[PDB]
Amino acid sequence: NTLLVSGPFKVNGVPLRRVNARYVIATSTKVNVSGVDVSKFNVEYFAREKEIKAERVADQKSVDAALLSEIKKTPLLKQYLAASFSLKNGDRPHLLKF
Amino acid sequence: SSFEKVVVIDGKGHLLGRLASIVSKQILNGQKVVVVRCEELNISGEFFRNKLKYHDYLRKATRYNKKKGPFHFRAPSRILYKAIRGMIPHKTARGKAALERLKVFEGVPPPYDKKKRVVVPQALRVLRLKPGRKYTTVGKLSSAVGWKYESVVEKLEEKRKVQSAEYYAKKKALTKKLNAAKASTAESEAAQKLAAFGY
Amino acid sequence: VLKKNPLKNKQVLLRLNPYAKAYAAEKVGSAKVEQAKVKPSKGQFAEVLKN
Amino acid sequence: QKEYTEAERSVIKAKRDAKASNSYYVDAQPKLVFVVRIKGINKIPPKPRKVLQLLRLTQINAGVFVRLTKATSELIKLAEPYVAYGYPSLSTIRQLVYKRGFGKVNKQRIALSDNAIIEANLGKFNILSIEDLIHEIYTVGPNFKQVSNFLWPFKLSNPNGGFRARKFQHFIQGGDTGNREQFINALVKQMN
Amino acid sequence: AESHRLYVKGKHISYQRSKSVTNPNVSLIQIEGVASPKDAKFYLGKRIAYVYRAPKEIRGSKIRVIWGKVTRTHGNNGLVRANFKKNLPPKTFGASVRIMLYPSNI
Amino acid sequence: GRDHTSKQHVRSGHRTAPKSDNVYLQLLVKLYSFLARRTDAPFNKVILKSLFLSKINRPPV
Amino acid sequence: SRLNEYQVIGRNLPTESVPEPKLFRMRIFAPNTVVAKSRYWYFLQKLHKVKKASGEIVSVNIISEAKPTKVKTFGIWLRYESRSGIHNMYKEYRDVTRVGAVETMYQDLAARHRARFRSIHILKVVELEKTDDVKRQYVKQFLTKDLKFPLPHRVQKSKKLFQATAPTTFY
RNA sequence: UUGAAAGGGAAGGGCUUGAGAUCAGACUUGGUACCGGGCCAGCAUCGGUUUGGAGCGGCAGGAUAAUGGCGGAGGAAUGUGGCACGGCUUCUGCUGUGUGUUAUAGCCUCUGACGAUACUGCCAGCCUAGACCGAGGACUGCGGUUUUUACCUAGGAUGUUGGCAUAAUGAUCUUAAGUCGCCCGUCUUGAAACACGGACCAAGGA
RNA sequence: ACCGAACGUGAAGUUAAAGUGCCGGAAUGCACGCUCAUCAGACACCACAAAAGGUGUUAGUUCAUCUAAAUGAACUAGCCCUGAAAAUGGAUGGCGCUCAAGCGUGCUACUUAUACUUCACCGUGAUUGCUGUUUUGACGCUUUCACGAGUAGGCAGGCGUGGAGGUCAGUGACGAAGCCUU
Ligand SMILES: CN[C@@H]1[C@@H](O)[C@@H](O[C@@H]2[C@@H](O)[C@H](O[C@H]3O[C@H]([C@@H](C)O)[C@@H](O)[C@H](O)[C@H]3N)[C@@H](N)C[C@H]2N)OC[C@]1(C)O
Repeated sequence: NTLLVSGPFKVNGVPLRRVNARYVIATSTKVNVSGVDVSKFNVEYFAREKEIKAERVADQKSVDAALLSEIKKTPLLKQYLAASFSLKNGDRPHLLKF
Repeated sequence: SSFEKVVVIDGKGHLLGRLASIVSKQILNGQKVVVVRCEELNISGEFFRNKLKYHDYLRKATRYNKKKGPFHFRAPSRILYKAIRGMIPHKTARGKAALERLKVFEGVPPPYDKKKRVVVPQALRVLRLKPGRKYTTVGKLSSAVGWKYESVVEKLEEKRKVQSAEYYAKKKALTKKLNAAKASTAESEAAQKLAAFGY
Repeated sequence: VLKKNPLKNKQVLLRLNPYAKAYAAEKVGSAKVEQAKVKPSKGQFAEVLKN
Repeated sequence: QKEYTEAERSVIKAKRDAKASNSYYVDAQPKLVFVVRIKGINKIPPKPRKVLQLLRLTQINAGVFVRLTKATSELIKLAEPYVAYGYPSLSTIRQLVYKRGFGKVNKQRIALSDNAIIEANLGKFNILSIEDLIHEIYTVGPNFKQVSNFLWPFKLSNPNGGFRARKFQHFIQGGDTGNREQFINALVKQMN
Repeated sequence: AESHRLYVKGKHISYQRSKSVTNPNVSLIQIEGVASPKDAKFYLGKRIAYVYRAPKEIRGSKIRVIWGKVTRTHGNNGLVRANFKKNLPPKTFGASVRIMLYPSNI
Repeated sequence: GRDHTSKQHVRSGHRTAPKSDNVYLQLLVKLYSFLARRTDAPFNKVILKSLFLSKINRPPV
Repeated sequence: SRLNEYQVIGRNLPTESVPEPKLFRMRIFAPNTVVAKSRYWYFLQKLHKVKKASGEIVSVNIISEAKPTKVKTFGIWLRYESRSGIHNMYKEYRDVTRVGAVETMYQDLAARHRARFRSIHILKVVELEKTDDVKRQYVKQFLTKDLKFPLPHRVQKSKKLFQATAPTTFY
């Protein structure tokens, strides 16, 4: 039931990991990931067994490659992904479009 | 309707009871309120009638010892305070805490002279009363029942208004300069892109 | 051990009323009615307007 | 289902034919009412109290089906300032029976959750299913007495949305009691 | 940046009550910027944290939390009813609470 | 609230067991309770209720 | 939205002596049909010596406005009961429907004469076709040439408790 | 006496939670590094109850809505253009009064064929947002899908994941806050009574 | 003692009467008017007011004089004013409120009782079944439904005390009984 996300790690510092759909805000911005190879990412990939296994680093590089390929097609999208989100004074989440 | 650190209200032209109920509910919910220019508050009805009402208030006093009786405060801010306290459960600890969130003043003393003052439309006299009705200014009523500092407040208010007009002239000059600067950098690429976004 | 509302539970509805399947499949709730366009009030009945 | 639709279309046709032939079609008077007690149990005079007991209306928001004749009309006349009643539609009867329908089996309130329960207690009167029971109520049939007495008094909730500002005066004067004649269905939708 | 907030500001207004009897199990919460029942329904089911400081450290921290959730709207002015694991103590009438953006349905 | 049509929580007013503490009378009651429960012969139910009766309700024959 | 206009038609129950009783119509301003038939029987019992038990309602029908978007002036004739007697009176109203003018009349007699709904009989509601049929000046002043007037002292209704700008009433 | 705590014209009490103190428990009488379990929680789906949405769609009725729009006939004035007379206009909404009937604006009444909308009701139509609850404990019943003595949402909650077990979790004591709470017993129609007995405690006491 | 509603111990929902400017949960909500009082008024029982006056204002009835530009007379009843004087200082509950937060009327939403609806648990009364499996509990076990206010009073089931018959081959100087104790 979880969601597979990536920063990309080179952009944000957040890697391939699972998140729960109830703890996420889905925006309007869309990136074409139709050419990203995410076939082999399953539950057992994030199975529990600090240092990161070399395979995980390699897959992070592999996915981030195509990700960064598509991201630069959208102007300012990369810098948008690099910046954190927060609620400013007067921001009403019930009135806001994401 | 945002939660503010302090809300500073210009009391000029507000009706006593309506402002009192709004401020009572504000302080009871944890909002700090300052009301300035209480001498400029309004009460509906002609001056003579409200003077009669205050004299009816004055008549009430503990018979066996006048020093225990109700204490009749004459200053305009204390008239507003009496109105507000009657709308608070002031004999509870929560009510005392709520009343500790309120400050009322004659005139506009520092540091509130250089802070933003707001109005309360639901309590404003010019918006609430029918145009032909008569009303009382609380400063005039206070003087008629024993408040001693009307002329002092008037003089200090004149001085403050001179200083504030000087402040505003400087602010207006800078604003005009900045507006000219913004208009000069118009028809720019960033400006056009912003205009496409509504800004 | 537990009463289940037939108006909410479809299985209980079909357990109590088998015809509910025919009613749904035949769209009885939104069935069209064939008839002709007529105005039978255009004569005397128009005394609804004034007497 | 066929005879309900045929009855509806024929009444529509007879009204439309009366307009053409310079006549007036008067609907058949209602044969059925649904009676809801909307008054509590305190301070009731003896005669309406007995009448309410005889209608099996012994709690607030209890509802029963009554076949209309002169005898029952005078009965309901006595209890008028303590009840709200009107003429139930087919869908109202179906919703009441489906959601809050209970049967009196050996002096016990039993949920009408299976057609076997209905058939073991009313089968001798040719009532074999919940739709037979609803039909027998709606079209006031030969065995209305047994079917309606087998039904436990319906135990409704208070209306979602409340009553009018004051209940205990007639519906005509802006209250909630007496005959409201098609608006009993809106009240039951609120309370069922 | 200068701001890091991911919650909506709120206040603990009152308990559910009649004129003379209060019900501590239900708290009435004022959500900042919410002024109608239409806008308040966005926050129904969202989690609420009351965060406070206590004299004695637990796991090295003096910060303690009482968790709740929004259950339904209250009235016509955008207040909501909330249900906390432990009833909010009445001294917090007027104190700030945190309305989370999750469980999210955006 | 309820507008009660009858008195609430009324015991039946019929004796459901012998007041006697005699063990052999209770053995007989056990036998005829089985018999009345498993046979639908009216005689056994009559005999069951009779075993419960007090002394003045069983005059000598 | 408070009221509708109905026609209610009724008669006596047919008997051997009178097999074809006369049909009587009334125009009733009521919230619903239950009240409409109740008013019909109330008036028939006051005028003729007929009770509800020996009669029957023949027809109940909505009478809709012919021109719901045409501005009209109505004359209304009334019988009402004060605290001290019974009086007749005639008033005038401007509206786009008969029901609107009747609702205004009910509000108006509530306001000026403390006359509740139960204390008023609507004798007649008439659309005044000519400017000479309009008698009262409080409606006649809205029928003059090139009528125009400002709306001074506009009070704007705010969505916030505190305003950061001075109040204004221009318009 | 010592220690802890509280305190603006009484104190005490109930309910609730916070804080401080105390007590308690499953890593079990755990099984052979793994298996498996206890507690608190997140999410998912189901069942029961229930509150919502600017909800979406189908159908029926009525004056087979009334209107409006279009076509046609008739009329009038708070009379448009035109024309005739004027006070202020180099007619620069200037302007008022007349006459009369669409003209360089329009309006009203009746009506002919279509087409909608409101209002009321039905749908065993669809989509969608929250809350509370999970009683029972092999099977047995009624139904459903039929692909089949199989499976199901159909005689009451399960799946999965994280954390913790030196702990969150619960209970009691003290205290603060919010809210409510007059002194018992008795005689009495009626007691908190400005009606009577009662300063306190032990033992005896019908 | 009135209105609502009658009460086992709880959860969720909805209400009754009464309310929604603040004290106080719920609208300074939508709407047509009336009223300005130098003792306004503000909600049943209920915490009073009369006869009688007003050219204050509002709406109505019936007559009359009018171009041979409107006006005059009598009258009806709404709110307001006068009639309306008591002793400690003080009560629309208080604050306070004037296109109201007053009076008459219509509407939309909303607030909350030990009441109503569904569910859990306790008790009472009834009710289903239970012997070749009844088997060492049949005064038991088990299925289902309804109900629960109470002085005087009746009855039932239990708790505690001194002493007596029987039993536990019961506890105890390695500490009985008593007493003190978050
Ligand atoms: C419509 N009926 C009215 C009834 O409402 C009431 O009227 C009072 C009137 O008496 C009051 O007036 C009276 O009473 C007040 C005071 C005692 O309140 C006195 O100051 C005043 O002098 C006196 N005339 C007036 N101020 C308000 C009306 N509604 O008194 C009876 C009545 C006159 O019949």
